[PDB]
Amino acid sequence: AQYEDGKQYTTLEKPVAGAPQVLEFFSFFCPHCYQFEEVLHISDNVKKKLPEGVKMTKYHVNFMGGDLGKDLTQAWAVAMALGVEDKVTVPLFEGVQKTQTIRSASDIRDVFINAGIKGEEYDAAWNSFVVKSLVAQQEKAAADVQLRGVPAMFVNGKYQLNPQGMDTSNMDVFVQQYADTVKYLSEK
Repeated sequence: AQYEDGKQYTTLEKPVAGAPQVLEFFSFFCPHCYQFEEVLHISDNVKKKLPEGVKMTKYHVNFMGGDLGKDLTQAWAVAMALGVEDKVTVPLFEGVQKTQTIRSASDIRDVFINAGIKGEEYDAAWNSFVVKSLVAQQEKAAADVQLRGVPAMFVNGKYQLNPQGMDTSNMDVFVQQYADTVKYLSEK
């Protein structure tokens, strides 16, 4: 076949019922995740090829960067609750991996303040129980699928993208192959 289990995707022998349709995992400490966001715009190009009415979910993970890693998962929860993912994703990536000016919870907060979210609003979000269960959702989803690596995308809780098995000579061709794979998996 043109798409084969173990080539552009692997199959979870333990499928995850009730999973989000297109589920993506990342870490602000993850160097391929940086590329996926800044250079490749994976999430966006995937969306552009998905049938519409499909929900796209993206979660942060704890297993990179120790204490800060966890802070970042709570911060991403704050971003999702406030709907400000598109405003903080890039300065969080660059603050962690490019400029190294993110070293504490307080530096993460600065990014949100500079992106124009208000102090009182961030801190209430940060400390709110809605954020707590959003943190719980992120951990549970990662836990459900045996996650030890990022970036990672899962389709319908049964299929996992396999980017090592695609061409990387050309960045644009890579993305398009990636997105077409998701679209195929979507229709399966």
